Amino acid sequence: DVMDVMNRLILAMDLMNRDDALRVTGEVREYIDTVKIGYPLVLSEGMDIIAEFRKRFGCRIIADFKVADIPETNEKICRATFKAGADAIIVHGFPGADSVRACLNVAEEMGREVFLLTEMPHPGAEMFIQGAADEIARMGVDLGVKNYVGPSTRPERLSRLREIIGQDSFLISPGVGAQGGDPGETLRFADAIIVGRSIYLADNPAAAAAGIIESIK
Amino acid sequence: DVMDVMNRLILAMDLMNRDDALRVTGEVREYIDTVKIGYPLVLSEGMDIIAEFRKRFGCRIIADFKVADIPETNEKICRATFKAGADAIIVHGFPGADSVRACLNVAEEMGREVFLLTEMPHPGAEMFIQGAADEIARMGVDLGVKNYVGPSTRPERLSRLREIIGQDSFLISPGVGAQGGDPGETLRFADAIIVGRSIYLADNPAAAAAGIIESIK
Ligand SMILES: O=c1cnn([C@@H]2O[C@H](COP(=O)(O)O)[C@@H](O)[C@H]2O)c(=O)[nH]1
Ligand SMILES: O=c1cnn([C@@H]2O[C@H](COP(=O)(O)O)[C@@H](O)[C@H]2O)c(=O)[nH]1
Repeated sequence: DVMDVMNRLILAMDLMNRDDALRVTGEVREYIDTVKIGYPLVLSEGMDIIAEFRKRFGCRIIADFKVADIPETNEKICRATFKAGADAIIVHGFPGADSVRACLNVAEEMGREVFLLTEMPHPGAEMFIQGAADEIARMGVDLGVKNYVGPSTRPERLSRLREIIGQDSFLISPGVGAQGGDPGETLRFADAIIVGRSIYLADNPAAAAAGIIESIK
Repeated sequence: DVMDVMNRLILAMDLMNRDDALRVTGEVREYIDTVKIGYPLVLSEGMDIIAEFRKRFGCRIIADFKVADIPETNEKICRATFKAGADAIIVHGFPGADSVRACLNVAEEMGREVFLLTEMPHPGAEMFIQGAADEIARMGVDLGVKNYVGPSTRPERLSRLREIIGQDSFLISPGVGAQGGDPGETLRFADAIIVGRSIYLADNPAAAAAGIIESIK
């Protein structure tokens, strides 16, 4: 089947120093079992931070690296990322099918997962990404992709995305909170929501996460 | 003005282990003063590898990170990358103007450079990238971007790119060699060519670089 995310809540840990990242994550460890780590933290502290999170919290790690290179390089990025212990990696679909397949090849070989990013939540996404979103999602479906990332800031787009990928596919959605996305509205189509700043920048992260979950009881 | 690249040749160092990368680069150090480092090497050996290259070879480093996130995350990636010593960073234009501007802001503050990736050389680029290429290039020009990356595999596209960005803009082009691009034809529009596998995978890297430069004099 597809992965099970505790409380349908994924923590986006984009703090850039190990101490704060581990500290804040520890404060909310009781509310989640899946953490999304991106380049802000990895480039600042090193790829070893991925294995550290998995061992210290027993959590699943999704590497939000928005892989967007040529096939050969994508394969290398994925291999290095999975070797570092990542359970899944987020890949852009805009570069084309060959670039996505290169990632799928490595994930299948190593027994990991690929999440296809279909559309982004920021304003700039309307320039080029929005118009290719439906076709990117269909491309994923045609290649057997089972995991997707869609924008929480555009509910009707997320809904359309779900229609394209089917009820079987696993869908997670960022842009909740700081970017304006609503937890409840987003979960009408997504299997899990991604939350970053609203939690890690709060004066009380535990309360922030607790409140979010309370909002979606 | 714009940066000066020795012999109009930029080495794409995508080997993934420090010893091999430093060894091969050392073998061809007499032919170049600018090296492009990407995620394959950085994720495998750490961001400190950037400062190591600058100190060991006295070269300029272009971080080929194909930055493609939301504005706030792009800003963080750029800051971390420039803090690590990178002279320039390659950014995707498909995520939109705000995502590009976030990178430009950090580069201006830290006195570094942003290279806008307009179109890619691999087959998959035809799906979505090629159709947005001219507009991405125009977006860069409208925002004052002075450095661009265009495909060597499609000379007519590269030529069109040069027309859009003007003669004053700095243009470098990957896809030369392994991907089928020709050195001479590419330099008809580009200020410098990027070469990876054709050099670092050759039996004699120095001979390979020496040959490329010879056939381009
Ligand atoms: O389409 C996407 C894919 N990923 N992210 C990422 O998800 C997190 C959202 O964080 P936020 O809750 O602080 O906005 C950040 O890591 C950001 O790079 C998006 O915002 N949109
Ligand atoms: O549009 C782009 C941008 N960057 N690269 C990168 O430039 C190098 C080209 O290497 P090659 O000579 O081995 O094909 C690799 O690092 C690759 O990720 C491309 O191929 N195309």
